[PDB]
Amino acid sequence: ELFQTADWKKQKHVPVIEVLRAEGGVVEVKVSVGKEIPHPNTTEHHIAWIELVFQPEGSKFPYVVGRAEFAAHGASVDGPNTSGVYTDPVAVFAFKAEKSGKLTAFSYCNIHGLWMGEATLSL
Amino acid sequence: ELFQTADWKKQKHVPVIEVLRAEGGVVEVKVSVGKEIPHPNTTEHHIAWIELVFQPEGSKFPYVVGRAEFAAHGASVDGPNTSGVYTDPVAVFAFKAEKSGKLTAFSYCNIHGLWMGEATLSL
Amino acid sequence: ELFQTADWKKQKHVPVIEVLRAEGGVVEVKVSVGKEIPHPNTTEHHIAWIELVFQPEGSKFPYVVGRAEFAAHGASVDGPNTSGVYTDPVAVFAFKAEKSGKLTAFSYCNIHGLWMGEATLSL
Amino acid sequence: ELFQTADWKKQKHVPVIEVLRAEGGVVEVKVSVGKEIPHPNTTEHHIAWIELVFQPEGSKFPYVVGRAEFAAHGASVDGPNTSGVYTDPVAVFAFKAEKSGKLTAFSYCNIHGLWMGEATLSL
Ligand SMILES: [Fe+2]
Ligand SMILES: [Fe+2]
Ligand SMILES: [Fe+2]
Ligand SMILES: [Fe+2]
Repeated sequence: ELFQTADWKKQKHVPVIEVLRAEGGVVEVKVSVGKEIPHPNTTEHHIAWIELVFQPEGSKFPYVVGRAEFAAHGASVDGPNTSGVYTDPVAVFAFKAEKSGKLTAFSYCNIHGLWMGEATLSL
Repeated sequence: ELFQTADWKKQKHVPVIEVLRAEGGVVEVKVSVGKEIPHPNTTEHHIAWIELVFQPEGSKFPYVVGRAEFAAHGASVDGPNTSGVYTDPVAVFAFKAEKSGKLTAFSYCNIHGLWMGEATLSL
Repeated sequence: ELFQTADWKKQKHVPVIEVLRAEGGVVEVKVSVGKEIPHPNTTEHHIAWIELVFQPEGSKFPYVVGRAEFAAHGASVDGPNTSGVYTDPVAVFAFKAEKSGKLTAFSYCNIHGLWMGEATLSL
Repeated sequence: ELFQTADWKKQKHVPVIEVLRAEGGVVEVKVSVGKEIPHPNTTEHHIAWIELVFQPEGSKFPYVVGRAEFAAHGASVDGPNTSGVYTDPVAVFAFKAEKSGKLTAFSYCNIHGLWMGEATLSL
């Protein structure tokens, strides 16, 4: 499987989903990589993006809610790891949802392949 | 000019930059379109993405911090605006910075073209 | 499983991979959805993107080659399907490969979910 | 202005736009970085994406045609520039247009900032 899954307590690359809030029709879901025990952010090694998917209970198909790209990793004309701008693999998605469902998160490490995390959304 | 810019309290499409935190190298910036006056989110008309660019003081070139795509706008097999899943154009960027610098936000409406906002990052 | 890998009856969603070039490692890969039987492209219903993944023979992890986003679906200030601009779901990924390996392409329809198709690239 | 522009014969960062087809409403646009003078593709220094924008002449607003991400730059578990997979900054955008218009392409280098090129689309 292209999408690797691991315990997030013991494994660095699993994208972790946290349902923070559910206000006025609007859910806010936090997704992060390297939550308890941190992942590197270097020119050579970094998390590039996270994509969040939501499949509502009555739906035949899942929907992509969004995608967060982490594009800065210290590269500059003065050489790798010199720009001082490093983007964290952490994202917050605000979306309107009416019913409950399964949230799926995908993440990509530039040297460690593709990863997946899951959680349930109760409305 | 392709990137339209106006007052954000006065115009729905201007992406608004809010520095939530900026202490000790640990920065968090909130970006949103339609802060004062909400922008619609239907399948036919919606904000599609936000891109954050950051240029540190000593740098000749700007760096892209990140990009947030907002992909769900209610489309489903039951017709447009039927899914109950709508992504709000608000994004949160967490990144490390070593110097202060200038922030630039870009946004896209599928029917109203491209937009821009600016702010300063103080550490 | 989220990624559907088998196409339906009269409806073509499976992303098709065609190798246009493979000369000494200088590769060109075309990916298309609904190549022969066109897939609809309207403001309400359209393919949003294709992502191509490549995993070399000696590699433990796969690498993402690229992603092509198709952003125009006819929406304009005059209403859905009025702008006359529609981006076709076809992409060309140009990359170097030094080894043979596995190609995996992913695509997303806004109302019909996520899809996966595969091919092997031989040098 | 963030988007730098130069002659593309004398500067390898300028995205070069080439109209491959424009027959009866069927447009094909090739955009590429480093047509004349190749740009390096290393883990440390590389072109990340190209975005195509088009404003049909009778339109108040420009439309984003598409966006191409070039994600592989040779990085692997054995260190930078070790994968043998390097994605070339070249993209092909296939789209429907009903009128002629103006094309604008934007591109990004991770250390050299943002770039812009223009061309006219006659149908
Ligand atoms: Fe990693
Ligand atoms: Fe708008
Ligand atoms: Fe579809
Ligand atoms: Fe460069």
